[PDB]
Amino acid sequence: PERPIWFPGSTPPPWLDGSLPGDFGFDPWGLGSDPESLRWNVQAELVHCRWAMLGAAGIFIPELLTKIGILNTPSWYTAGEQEYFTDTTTLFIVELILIGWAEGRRWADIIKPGCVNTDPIFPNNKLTGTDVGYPGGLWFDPLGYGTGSPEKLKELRTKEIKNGRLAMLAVMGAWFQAEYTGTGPIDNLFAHLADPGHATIFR
Amino acid sequence: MRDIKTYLSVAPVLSTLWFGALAGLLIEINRLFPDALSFPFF
Amino acid sequence: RATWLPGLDPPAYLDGTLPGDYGFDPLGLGEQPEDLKWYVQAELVHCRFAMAGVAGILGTDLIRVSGIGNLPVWFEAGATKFDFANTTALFFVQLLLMGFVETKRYMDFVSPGSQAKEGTFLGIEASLEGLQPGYPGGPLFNPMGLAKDIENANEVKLKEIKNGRLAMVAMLGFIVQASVTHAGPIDNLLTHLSDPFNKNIIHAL
Amino acid sequence: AGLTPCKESKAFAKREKQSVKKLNSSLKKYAPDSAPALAIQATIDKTKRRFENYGKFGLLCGSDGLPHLIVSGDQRHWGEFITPGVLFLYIAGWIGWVGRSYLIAVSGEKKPAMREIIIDVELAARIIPRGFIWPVAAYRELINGDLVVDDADIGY
Ligand code: CLA
Ligand code: CLA
Ligand SMILES: CC(/C=C/C=C(C)/C=C/[C@@]12O[C@]1(C)C[C@@H](O)CC2(C)C)=C\C=C\C=C(C)\C=C\C=C(C)\C=C\[C@@]12O[C@]1(C)C[C@@H](O)CC2(C)C
Ligand SMILES: CC(/C=C/C=C(C)/C=C/[C@@]12O[C@]1(C)C[C@@H](O)CC2(C)C)=C\C=C\C=C(C)\C=C\C=C(C)\C=C\[C@@]12O[C@]1(C)C[C@@H](O)CC2(C)C
Ligand SMILES: CC1=C[C@H](O)CC(C)(C)[C@H]1/C=C/C(C)=C/C=C/C(C)=C/C=C/C=C(C)/C=C/C=C(C)/C=C/C1=C(C)C[C@H](O)CC1(C)C
Ligand SMILES: CC1=C(/C=C/C(C)=C/C=C/C(C)=C\C=C\C=C(C)\C=C\C=C(C)\C=C\C2=C(C)CCCC2(C)C)C(C)(C)CCC1
Repeated sequence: PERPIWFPGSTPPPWLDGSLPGDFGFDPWGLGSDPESLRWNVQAELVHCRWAMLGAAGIFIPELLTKIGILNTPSWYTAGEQEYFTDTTTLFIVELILIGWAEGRRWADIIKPGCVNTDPIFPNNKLTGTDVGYPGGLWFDPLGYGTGSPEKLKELRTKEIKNGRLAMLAVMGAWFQAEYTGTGPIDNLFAHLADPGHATIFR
Repeated sequence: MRDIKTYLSVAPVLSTLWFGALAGLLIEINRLFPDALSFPFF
Repeated sequence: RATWLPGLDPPAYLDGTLPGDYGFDPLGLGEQPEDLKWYVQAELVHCRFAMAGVAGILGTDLIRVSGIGNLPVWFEAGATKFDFANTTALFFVQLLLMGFVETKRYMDFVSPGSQAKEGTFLGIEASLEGLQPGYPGGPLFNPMGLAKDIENANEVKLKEIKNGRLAMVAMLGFIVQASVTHAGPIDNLLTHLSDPFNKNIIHAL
Repeated sequence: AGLTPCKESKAFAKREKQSVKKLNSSLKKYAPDSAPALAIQATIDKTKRRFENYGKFGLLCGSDGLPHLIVSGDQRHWGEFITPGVLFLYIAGWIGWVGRSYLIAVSGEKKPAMREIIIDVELAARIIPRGFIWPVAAYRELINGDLVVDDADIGY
């Protein structure tokens, strides 16, 4: 209730009550006004939090380490065009299959919780998670780290979304910067460090 | 949220969405296989 | 119950007595008994023709390429000729006996057992029924009478189903494979095994 | 019926010659590299490959240099009418068979009026693929005698 709100002193929507991790009462348009869409959208925000987190790691870390002389990674922007040990198309096809397997099973768990967590081949490999979107198990919790008391996971999960939100902005940061500036993200950092009051969007 | 989906499901709104998709599909096919006076596959 | 789609529940009518009941009929194609009862045989007759059919396509091209024997491609077999075989008459001939055997099977499902009480002698006993519509084993159709009709029928038919279901798919492969590659099926395998990441349907197009 | 093949008809190869010359007439007025000169050139190639495909797939041309269709069923020409025709009839039933399933599906409700002006999208999604196998499904209905009714027509 008295949890911090995005807009202090405003009245948060009723369907947001602070239970979920990262609920700062932010939903002006009420996309999660009804419970069901909220449930789906919770997943939507969750996975988007993880992909960008790798993408932020995928863009910034190599470009940083190649800006200094340690490695050779090219720009993420033209990363797709590069020619690797085979054609791009088949790798994308191979990516279509394998991801579709996890994006298939994950789909089953979403529409029907708890009906997917046992290994189809070696049935003693059952997964341990109970919350939808938190698979648990030895593959995805090699030491646990998710099986704890509340007010800790709520802290931890909020430490998972609040970072993910930080990623999704950053990668779209690297997105638009590469388009209307001619260089990588780190250059856009440095040219902003030499003359902070001059070198900005306003060139 | 429910009321928005219901409105989007009323007949006229589906029609433009459905036909619009249909128009896009036919235009694409004619862009890739133009003139198309016969069906010369078999 | 280990359906085809782990999360999805199987439909209510595919209870499971039919061998190979992997709860799979999405389009609502079997929600009437008389429908479903007549559909099972189709899968049984199709699969059996599709089990031998692939082997005839497969084995013949395998022996020819290696060099043990020589035969035309199954694609090229339709125009083959040796002697005294007008493709006209053969069609009529094959239509005759197949017409004979197909119908008497059809009369069996239409009327069980109304096929082995007649005048013509010496054979009026075996062609009664196998006691299971799609399995007409008799002491002529199972000359090595080696069935108990109940127990293995759950555990052995399930082999013949999953055998056939695979075989029907495989034949569909060659038809499309020959339709695009213009070549033999093993040739398709031999070509792809050469450079798999460059010999693929993406390159075939 | 005397329709010579288009790959042979000199009249066909005349129409191809004029329409190319007519376009090349409209081209020698712009810059040799401006946007109009490219769009004109694009249509020029599209034309030549149009005529070639008509002189390749066995279309028969009359004395007008124009293709003529043989819809008589001579299976030397199956892709002109018969093959596209069967392609339509497959589609047309799919539209027909799906729509029938829906009306029957929503028929048993409190007021079928509301579920047709406000279409149920989910129910129409689990029915949209059942039109993939309409020839099989319908032909069984006809045999089983549920494709039609007999003398109970209005009301119920
Ligand atoms: C983590 C987010 C993040 C960060 C650190 C930066 C940082 C920077 N951006 Mg950038 N950007 C971002 C997101 C971000 N951006 C997003 C989401 C977009 C898409 C709209 C852009 C689009 C963009 C363009 C088109 C340009 C920059 C440029 C720059 C540099 C100079 C600042 C400027 O003029 O842009 C001002 C930035 C904006 C108008 C968009 C910022 C949008 C974010 C979401 C606002 C909130 C930032 C966030 C709260 C900061 C977190 C605090 C702390 C962690 C630092 C600077 C290094 C410029 C450059 O190259 O300088 C030479 C430039 O031309 N950015
Ligand atoms: C499911 C849709 C459907 C079906 C199966 C039929 C079936 C039939 N109609 Mg028909 N009809 C329909 C809709 C339909 N109608 C609608 C919406 C109209 C108003 C324009 C008509 C107007 C109409 C006339 C005027 C005539 C028929 C006739 C006939 C019969 C002969 C077929 C024919 O001539 O087609 C006629 C085809 C049309 C007129 C084309 C319009 C049909 C549209 C394009 C289909 C609509 C499908 C629906 C919107 C999709 C629902 C999807 C769902 C998932 C939401 C046949 C019983 C004829 C008859 O009596 O013959 C015995 C006849 O004279 N109908
Ligand atoms: C920002 C974003 C979504 C933002 C959503 C917003 C703001 C919505 C806000 C609202 O809805 C709420 C909250 C409440 C409503 O009442 C109000 C509004 C305001 C309407 C998603 C980004 C999501 C960003 C993602 C998922 C980034 C993924 C990165 C990936 C996949 C990896 C890519 C790479 O592989 C390539 C492409 C090339 C390699 O070289 C490099 C790497 C980086 C490795
Ligand atoms: C019979 C068959 C093939 C038999 C082959 C034969 C005789 C080959 C003969 C020859 O080679 C030889 C021997 C020698 C050559 O010299 C001569 C020829 C003639 C060349 C294949 C069947 C092939 C049949 C196939 C592949 C059928 C596939 C059906 C599918 C996938 C349907 C799925 C669904 O219906 C369900 C299951 C449930 C629904 O709810 C959902 C949907 C999807 C609608
Ligand atoms: C924009 C821009 C622009 C300019 O140009 C420049 C700049 C400024 C630089 C930029 C910025 C950026 C940013 C902000 C970024 C951020 C990022 C992030 C956050 C990431 C994360 C990210 C995140 C991440 C990775 C995460 C990760 C995680 C992990 C791995 C985990 C793991 C695990 C698990 C499962 C569990 C188990 O039991 C154990 C473990 C093993 C532990
Ligand atoms: C071969 C040919 C030809 C001819 C043709 C003809 C002559 C035909 C006839 C036809 C006819 C004479 C027909 C009749 C019919 C009748 C009826 C009676 C029908 C019915 C149908 C129905 C009933 C259907 C229904 C349905 C379905 C199934 C699908 C859709 C939906 C519905 C429900 C509608 C020509 C020369 C052109 C050309 C060449 C080819």
